[PDB]
Amino acid sequence: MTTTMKISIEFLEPFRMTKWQESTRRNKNNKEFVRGQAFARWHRNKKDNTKGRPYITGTLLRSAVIRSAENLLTLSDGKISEKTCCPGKFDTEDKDRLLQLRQRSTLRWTDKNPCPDNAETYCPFCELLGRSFRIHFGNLSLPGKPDFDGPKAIGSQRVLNRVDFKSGKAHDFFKAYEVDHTRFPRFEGEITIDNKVSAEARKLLCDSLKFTDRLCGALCVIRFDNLAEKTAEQIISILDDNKKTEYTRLLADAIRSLRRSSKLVAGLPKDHDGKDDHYLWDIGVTIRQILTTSADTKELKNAGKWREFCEKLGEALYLKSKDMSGGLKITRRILGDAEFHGKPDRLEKSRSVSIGSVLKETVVCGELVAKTPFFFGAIDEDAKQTDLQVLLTPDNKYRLPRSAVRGILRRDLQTYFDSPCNAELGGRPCMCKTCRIMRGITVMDARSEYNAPPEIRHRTRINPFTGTVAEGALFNMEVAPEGIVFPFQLRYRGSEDGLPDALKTVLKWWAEGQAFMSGAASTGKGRFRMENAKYETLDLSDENQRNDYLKNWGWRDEKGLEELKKRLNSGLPEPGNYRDPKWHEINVSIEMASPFINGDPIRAAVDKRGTDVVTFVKYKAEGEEAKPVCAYKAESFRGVIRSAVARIHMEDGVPLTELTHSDCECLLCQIFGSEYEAGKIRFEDLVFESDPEPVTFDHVAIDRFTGGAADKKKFDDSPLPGSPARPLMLKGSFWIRRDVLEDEEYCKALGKALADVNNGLYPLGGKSAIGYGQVKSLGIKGDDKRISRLMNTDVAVPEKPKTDAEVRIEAEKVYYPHYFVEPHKKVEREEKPCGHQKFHEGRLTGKIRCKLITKTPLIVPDTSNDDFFRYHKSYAFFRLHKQIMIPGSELRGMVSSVYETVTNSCFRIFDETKRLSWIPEKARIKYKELLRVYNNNPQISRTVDDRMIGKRMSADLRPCHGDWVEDGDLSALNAYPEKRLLLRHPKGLCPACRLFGTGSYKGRVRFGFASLENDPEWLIPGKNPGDPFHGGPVMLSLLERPRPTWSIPGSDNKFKVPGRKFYVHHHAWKTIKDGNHPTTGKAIEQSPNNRTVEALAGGNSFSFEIAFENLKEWELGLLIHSLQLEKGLAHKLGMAKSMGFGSVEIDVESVRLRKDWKQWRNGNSEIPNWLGKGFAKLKEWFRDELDFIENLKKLLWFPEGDQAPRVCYPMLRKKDDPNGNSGYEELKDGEFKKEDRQKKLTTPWTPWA
Amino acid sequence: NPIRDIQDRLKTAKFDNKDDMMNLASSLYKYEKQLMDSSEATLCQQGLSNRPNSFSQLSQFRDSDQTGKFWQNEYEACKNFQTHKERRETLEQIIRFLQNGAEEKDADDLLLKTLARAYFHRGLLYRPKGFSVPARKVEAMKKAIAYCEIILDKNEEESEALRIWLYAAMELRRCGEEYPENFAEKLFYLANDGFISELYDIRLFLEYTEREEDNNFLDMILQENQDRERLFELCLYKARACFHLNQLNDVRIYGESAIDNAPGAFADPFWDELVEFIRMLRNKKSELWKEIAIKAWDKCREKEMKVGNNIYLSWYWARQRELYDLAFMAQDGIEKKTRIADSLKSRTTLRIQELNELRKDAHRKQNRRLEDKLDRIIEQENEARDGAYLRRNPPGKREEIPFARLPQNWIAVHFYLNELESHEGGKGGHALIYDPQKAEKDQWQDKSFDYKELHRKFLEWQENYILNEEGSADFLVTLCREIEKAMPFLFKSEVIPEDRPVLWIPHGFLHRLPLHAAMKSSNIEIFWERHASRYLPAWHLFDPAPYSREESSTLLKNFEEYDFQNLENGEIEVYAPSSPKKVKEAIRENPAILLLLCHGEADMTNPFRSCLKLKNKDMTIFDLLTVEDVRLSGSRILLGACESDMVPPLEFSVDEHLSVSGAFLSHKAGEIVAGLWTVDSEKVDECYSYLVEEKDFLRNLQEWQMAETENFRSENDSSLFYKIAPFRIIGFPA
RNA sequence: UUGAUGUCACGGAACCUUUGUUGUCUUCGACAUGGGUA
Ligand SMILES: [Zn+2]
Ligand SMILES: [Zn+2]
Ligand SMILES: [Zn+2]
Ligand SMILES: [Zn+2]
Repeated sequence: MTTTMKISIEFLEPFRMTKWQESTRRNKNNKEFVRGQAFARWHRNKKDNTKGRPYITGTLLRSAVIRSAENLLTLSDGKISEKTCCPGKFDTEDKDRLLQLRQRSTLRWTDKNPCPDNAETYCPFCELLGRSFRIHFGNLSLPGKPDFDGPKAIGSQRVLNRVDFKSGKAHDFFKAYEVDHTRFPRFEGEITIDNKVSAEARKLLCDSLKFTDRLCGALCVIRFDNLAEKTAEQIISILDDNKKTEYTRLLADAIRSLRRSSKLVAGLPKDHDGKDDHYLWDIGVTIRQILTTSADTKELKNAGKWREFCEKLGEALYLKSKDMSGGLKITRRILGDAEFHGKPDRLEKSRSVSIGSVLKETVVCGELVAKTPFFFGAIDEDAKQTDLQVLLTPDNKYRLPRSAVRGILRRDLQTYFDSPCNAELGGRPCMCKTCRIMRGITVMDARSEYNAPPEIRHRTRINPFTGTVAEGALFNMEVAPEGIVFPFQLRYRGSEDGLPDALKTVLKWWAEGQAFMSGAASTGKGRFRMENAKYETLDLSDENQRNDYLKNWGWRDEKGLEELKKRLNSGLPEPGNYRDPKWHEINVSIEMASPFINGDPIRAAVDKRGTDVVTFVKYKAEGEEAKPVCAYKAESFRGVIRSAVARIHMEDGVPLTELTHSDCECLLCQIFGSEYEAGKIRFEDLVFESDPEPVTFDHVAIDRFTGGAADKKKFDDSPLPGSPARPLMLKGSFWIRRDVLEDEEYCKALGKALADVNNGLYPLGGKSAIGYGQVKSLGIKGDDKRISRLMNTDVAVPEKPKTDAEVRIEAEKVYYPHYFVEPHKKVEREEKPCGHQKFHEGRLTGKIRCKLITKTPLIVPDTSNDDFFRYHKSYAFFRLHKQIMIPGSELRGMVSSVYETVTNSCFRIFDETKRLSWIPEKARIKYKELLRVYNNNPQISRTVDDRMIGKRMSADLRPCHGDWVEDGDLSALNAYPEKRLLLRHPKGLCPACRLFGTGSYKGRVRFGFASLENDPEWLIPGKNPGDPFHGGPVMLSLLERPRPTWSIPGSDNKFKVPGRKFYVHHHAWKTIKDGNHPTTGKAIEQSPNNRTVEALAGGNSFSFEIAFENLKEWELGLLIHSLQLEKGLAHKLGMAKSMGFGSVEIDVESVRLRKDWKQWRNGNSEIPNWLGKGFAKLKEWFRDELDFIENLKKLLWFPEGDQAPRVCYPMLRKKDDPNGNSGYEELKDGEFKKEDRQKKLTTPWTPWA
Repeated sequence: NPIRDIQDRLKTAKFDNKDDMMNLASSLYKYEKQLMDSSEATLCQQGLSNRPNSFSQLSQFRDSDQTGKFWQNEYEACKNFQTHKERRETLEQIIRFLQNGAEEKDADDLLLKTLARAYFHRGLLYRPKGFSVPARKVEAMKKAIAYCEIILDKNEEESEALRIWLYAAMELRRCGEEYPENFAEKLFYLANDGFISELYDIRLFLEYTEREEDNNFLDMILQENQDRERLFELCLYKARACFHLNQLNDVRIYGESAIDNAPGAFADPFWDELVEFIRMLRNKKSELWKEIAIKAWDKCREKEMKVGNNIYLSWYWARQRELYDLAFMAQDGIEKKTRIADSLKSRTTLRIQELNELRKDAHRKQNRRLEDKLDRIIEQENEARDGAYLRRNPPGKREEIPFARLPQNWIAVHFYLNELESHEGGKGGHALIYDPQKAEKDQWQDKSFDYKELHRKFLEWQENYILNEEGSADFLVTLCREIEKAMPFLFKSEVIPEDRPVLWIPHGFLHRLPLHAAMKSSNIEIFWERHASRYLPAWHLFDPAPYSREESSTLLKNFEEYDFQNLENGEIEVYAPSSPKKVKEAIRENPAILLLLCHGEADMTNPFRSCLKLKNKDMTIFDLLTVEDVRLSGSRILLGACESDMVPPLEFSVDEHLSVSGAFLSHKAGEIVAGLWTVDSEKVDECYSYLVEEKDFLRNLQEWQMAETENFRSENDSSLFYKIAPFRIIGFPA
């Protein structure tokens, strides 16, 4: 007869499981099977399919109970009630029949030999072992025995690596399943007894069952008593039909990013006008309508349904778009498979040790607060859209794995002890300090209440040569937010009085805020801090305390943890032998006196504002909410600092920027890490010391021939504003190891790099060509003056020479506002421009201080508000933080035009596709483009030209990197990479494109903002006499687009582009100051077609900065000439140039050069040399064919005193002038004939009346 | 430039010819790869002339249309570089570019073969990390076998595919992994096919004939030419073939040729093949493995690096111990066996990482004479890996001390643990004794014993001592009883006569045992009651010298827990604030008696990184070795607790470690006194006071041991015997 | 759905390397219509 006993086990954590294997492979020679012995098992209903349920074998429970019984017996000195216990028997003559042997050291509590092999009585321990079935352990199965399709229906597989200590990289790993305890929390079985077991043995069994604390890798308590496919298909069909197949990836990214909330669909951006005509969301029904109805549907109303729907659409679109490539397909995730399992030896020696009767358990409880974003890598093989992914629970909650926590504890203990452990898997246990301490530690698995979707950041790689992004270098990474709090618990069972000193020191390090616990630590990810720590000690050697512990199960369920936390004490023990941390914090303060931007196209497309470029923002977890804040990316900061370090150092004569750095041991690799090593410096994000909102700036591209705005994307950006009076303060910190700080060479390298960055040579952020991201100063603190040590004549400039231009101005004749400058027919191109990888010898790097002075009322309108003075529009002068300013883009364009004309470069900006006007494929396209002329105009048939405007000029003078104007469509070769070579020039880049850059090459000149240096002098007094900072309004006349048909009369082949348009200087603004018309003399009346502006007067003075690098002597000589032209010449700037407004003059006042990383020199005593070298270079290119130079000087000749030329456009007819001048109608059949028009318009300062 | 080449190819293009299409595709792929990697060629900013014609030709070519041929040519371009780093990075690039193309379902045989060969070569190029082969290597071979298997699923008799499959299988067998499936059947398909004249297929043919008993190919194998660079491979294969043909004289001659002409680095597979051949000959009962093994050991023993006097360095090899086990069993003369055993003692073997670390330390210490040799060794070992596959073969001794130098009133005892013999079920232990006052023919004896139980008891005692420290005196007593029971010949009085001090030279774990404190089974007698004792790490350190002349003393202490009464308030000078500077001054002072009572910390990875804990500084033993102008000849040193502190736990029974004892032996120190485990402060004070009070050290130690063992035996106190036990003397002055 | 005198798997951190960068003046004067006439 027998007696049964029900058993139930309830896990408090997820438990691991092993995969199914065939009975033939189920043997002792299979490494995978041997390794997967301590986990659960999967049972298949039939071996054809994977349908089945999991279970746990009774042998594992028997082994755990035996271990617990041994622990209890050594605690109790070998007594249960009244009977002493022999040490048992663990010796077998036939070892080959045992699947697994024992490697650990058996516990010892007595000196008596085991019982005889054949005897009529046995001790309770021997009876429990089964040396006389006495105790039979059954299998544990789920209640009711349900069936699931497979193992993946209840859990997911995860990779678990081993990290080398000295280097910091993992070389092998293994895989296992994981089942969450929330869904599968309990199992049940039975234990049978042979009805002859002693009461002492039964008591020992019960105590061991209560003492057993974990099983299957988890803590336990044992008690005995489908529209996504359709929508994707519709979107793909619409995109294919509309031929917009190049936006598939961007659309997929946007649709994926919409998963945060369904309210984002209602606030999608619109075009500039404000109607629903976006370039992305209105391609078609339309994509906007499709998304609207999808969000409208009741079944997608739920948030989780919407989230999975968005993820599915993103994945489907990504897979659809992936196959459109037509070149080599690279793969970055490669050569990582290094699966490895331990090999337990079978010839291990048997040992026995006595640990003693003293045992204490120390409980520690607290929290873990995330101070920075963290990343726990866990990539799913099915989700291919994102490269790097984070670990989440089935209910979409963040997780803090016990494996990671234990690994970080082991690493910190090794760091404290200063003794790496070289133990290997298999064999008897290691017996070093770290392993001994870690054998008695227990840690729990935590999770957070916050369950928002992760935020994803994009990363790229920069080509050090061309200065642009590398080709096919783009990847993205999921990042969890900051401010999440995880519960923390830690138990240490050991014989020491309290915790060890090493553990105390490590806990103190964690408390001080140095718990670097997660991956991607180079970019400042995963810094935690322990707070609200509590601790206590429990003495298990005492009889009453041991009985209470056994009765209460050690307080591991929540119902016992609640009372334990009440019993806990607040504080933490101080260590005896404290050792300082291995990392040091360096504070960073940056002052910026200009705008700032950090682009993000995904947010640019998703945000409600229709701006093309937006700044990066990150979210912070405030409880269970989010709060965006503007910041600067640690990745970008690290890249800038690394480039600064690399560009000034060489290895065996080779700059470090040129090396491959794969399997390298250079200074850069040793400092910043490599693929085979880990870095020694960690950068974190920087946050501004305020909450400034973004502003909006808009731009436009000017055609060089017509002089109007080219038909380009009118673009705008959203930088964070800055000013000299209100700079931007940026703060943060970075961490550095102690050995690097001790190394003098590394300190010197970092100091040199930081000094160069502080001197103003490395801007931060994008769009730096127009003065964005100019660092005013940089300083650091908290280094004991070891890196900041290295971060530490004015002759009068020559005056300009007098001009030689000579122009005769009669006081009877009327002139024409603008004339064309015909260029030379020779452009000096070069295939290979200078590189950006170093500071080349023989070239100059420095700064230029300019000084602009006004000579005529200047107008630079502020287009943010078009109704300033009250349909009729109004504008005000450009201001920023209540400070009058001139943007750098205007000055850049103004200087670039003159430089291009001087050097005889290509037409930098041009509209090649425009077709003028006055069966084969040629005839039909001419007919299709004719109807839009009729159907769209503000005001016998047209004479459509048979060739585009790009074919009407010399091929040498066209833009270097232009458009396709020849017959045939390049749309066929969209996928193939050879398309670009059919657009570039065969000979290289002209001098203008070399200096100012192009789409595939970075420029070498940067223009800063300009600030007014005095109280303004307005043209008209303002409304308030007491307010001198605001001016009055002035009404201008009508403004209209240019007409290219005036300069190109007929369609005959002898008519070509005449040259570059330029405006002359005159004093017609006097009549505009009054109400009179420039030409008719009548009063100007208000109308919705004209505008009102606020204008300055003459005498105002501005000042700005120009920075240059790697410029030859002749290049710098011509640049200075283009600024300070002559004594008697002037530029044109601003708006309404035709009416006389906006003539300025620039005066250079200082030039500073760079000699080395520390010493700068004043270069004012070398301007004559550079000017001479510049003119010599022009002579060799053009010996005596220099006529475009003098024609330019004629147009820029500012009239002196005792001269008042009359300049104005003609009227249409002789019947509409009080002055009786000529008109356009009679001028055409007059002196301005079709066969003589181009000659007249090319001669500067020629009269028409 | 790539653009210029593309223009040249486009100028002369025929849409019916093939070579133009292959050339155009190759140029386009070259340009695209150059765009992929951020090279200096990206600075070119030109286009293609004759735009309409070029566009038409490009459109027609792309509408009409190999990758495999281009990547093959890239592979043979990679296969003749000079630097393993260049080869490795190029192979990474090739594999990364070929992944997706091979993963495409309609992949071609050339493409798959190229990828498989690239995987095999990259697997061959992997470097070691620790005590076991990397897993990435094994996964690379598995990938190569998978690619060959998918090729062979469709096609049947691909020669190159079958050869690559067999190469991968043989390399897997060379690693720990066992053979794949169908190995015999494939080896049988290639045997039936034909006979190739290649060194790197002769191994496969040798395996086939040795398996299936077919000696047809042996004639062709033996009739190969002798106008190659890897002559040793031909010699070894010819020896194997002649052994199959019973031409034993030719086998012998090829044996001496192969042993005489051998490479330097052990990374070459030639050494492993030689060891396998020797083991096969021994198993097959052919009595010439003895001579082959003796010659192989004689050639192999000379590869070592000399750092510091009386200290040598070597690079780790797995089968060196087995080869030294095979030579020891082969040898017959007792003196020659003693020499073979002594060839292993007092030697340090390190790995690539340890060599790199010590090179970095030498660079920081400005030692060109050592850094250059380390770089030579490292680059040789790195480069000598794939020499067999790539058909390349890049290119001292020490004096022997006669055994007659021992005095007339001493006995020498050597030890050696034969792991292979023990694994064979025999008695692995060997005690080799020598006796100066006997006949010249009968001056040597060979005694054998078993050490498994002794090793088990030592491990148990070590675990207990690490756990509870002083609660293992009974375990130490059991260990001593086990020593006496396992080596009973020490107490027979016919092997070791009375009034004859013994000189122990242990090997393996026997260094950390108190052989001078063996207890014989309440009448108990101790070993030291009959004879004195000395120790030496190895026999080749034997160099008697006189003592010093000047009289002085020096004490260097960093021990605040205990104040040594007699040592401090006595005759010797006291320097409580002992810094590294004063330590160096003391070593350079050449005193008569020197003491060093400080702490230390071991290092399990790098033995040279073990530190002595001084005031605000840590002085490694390597720093002690590299000191200029050291004068310690004929001087005694009493040491302290640091020597026992900085000893790592033992893992393998045949392991050895260097310590401050060896460091001071390198300085020709007269004598060293130190304990085996943690000594007691008061006993240290008493013993060192007696030692400095009298002059002779052996007599002092014997008298002290008798004086305190009387008190021990008066009550049978194991706890006291634990304190008496750890004391020994190292060295042999005049 | 385990087998029994022998399971340190809480014996192993998915770790390590890559600047969303580059190019652009918020600029501005000649017509519009189909036929007219015969
Ligand atoms: Zn018993
Ligand atoms: Zn360890
Ligand atoms: Zn490098
Ligand atoms: Zn150009």
